[PDB]
Amino acid sequence: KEDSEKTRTAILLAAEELFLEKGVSHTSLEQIARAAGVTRGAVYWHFQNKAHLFNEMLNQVRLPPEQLTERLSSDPLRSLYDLCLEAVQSLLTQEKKRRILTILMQRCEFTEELREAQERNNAFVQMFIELCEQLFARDECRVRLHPGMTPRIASRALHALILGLFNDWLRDPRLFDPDTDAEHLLEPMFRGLVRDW
Amino acid sequence: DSEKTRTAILLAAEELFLEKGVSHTSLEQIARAAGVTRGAVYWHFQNKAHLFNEMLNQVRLPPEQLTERLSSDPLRSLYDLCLEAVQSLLTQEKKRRILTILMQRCEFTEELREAQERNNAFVQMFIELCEQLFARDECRVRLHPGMTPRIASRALHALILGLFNDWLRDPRLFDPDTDAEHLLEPMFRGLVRDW
Repeated sequence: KEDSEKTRTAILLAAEELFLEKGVSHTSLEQIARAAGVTRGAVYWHFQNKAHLFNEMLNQVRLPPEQLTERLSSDPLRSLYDLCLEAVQSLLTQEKKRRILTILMQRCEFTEELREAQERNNAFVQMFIELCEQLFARDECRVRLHPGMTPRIASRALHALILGLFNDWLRDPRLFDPDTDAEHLLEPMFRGLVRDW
Repeated sequence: DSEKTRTAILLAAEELFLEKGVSHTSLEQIARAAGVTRGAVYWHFQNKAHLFNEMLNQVRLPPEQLTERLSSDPLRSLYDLCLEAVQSLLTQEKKRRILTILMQRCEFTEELREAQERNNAFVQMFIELCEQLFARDECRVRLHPGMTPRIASRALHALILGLFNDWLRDPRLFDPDTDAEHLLEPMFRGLVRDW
């Protein structure tokens, strides 16, 4: 079904534009259908519900679990830094990601209607946090942490920072330059977590 | 008599925004839930965005109070302020409720432009004050090589914002009371020499 994947992408593209332009809650599957040049039934047929549609949209720009773990498993703690650095820098280099994350963080309310999308988002964040926790917990890495600083806290402090940077920059792109400022924005967190940084 | 009706409305709106999202909440529904006329809501708040703004103000610090706090050691003062900010996620239910609306229950479309602009303004203020604090000769010498006030204030804000955002999405991640010190530690240790 090639004919089928073509209508899927046409819908996601339309929905991306509309969600962005006017918010998820004010966007209906009926308006998406109409903008995609497609029947309301086709949208429902393909995506089942709005929450699921939004998911599928986010997946277009989430890293798969296997790829994360591969990169993190040479100093691991540098790999994590590099991953975080690239994450922040990609805000500029990938428009599609910038558009979709702007929807996620600026154009959408997590009411009952979007519960499925919230749960799967939590799950993905929980995964990243769990992998970092594990990384910091490894004997080779853990000895490098400052006194009283645990893997649990390290992973959460780090994630909050990345999240906050995304959130700040997407609310207001004037705050910094993801390209040239990413290294300096991340520096202090890594310097504060690890001794010999 | 007039302030009593104002708080009744903001309380109702807080409940509804939380329960069903801003977009799906109307001034009518707020009026109804507040036990008040549609006209009273419009009279007191004009429009949604302004209503939401007034709601946020119930829990934002005023500019004068921020500057007062930050102006023996102002770098410690900043830490303490940030620490209290995070810890208040638990100690003030009202703040938790309103910030959960701000970060989890609202979309910034044209309808809410007034609220977005004023929110930006408030974040810009905080960032500007920290930038200024780090820029002071006494504080600036304490920063590591290559670390500027511009970046310091932005790194720090992103952290606080991220912590709020993470915890409100998922309160299981950490305990604002006992974990705040440790979540903030590395940022301050990484920014300032003798921390």
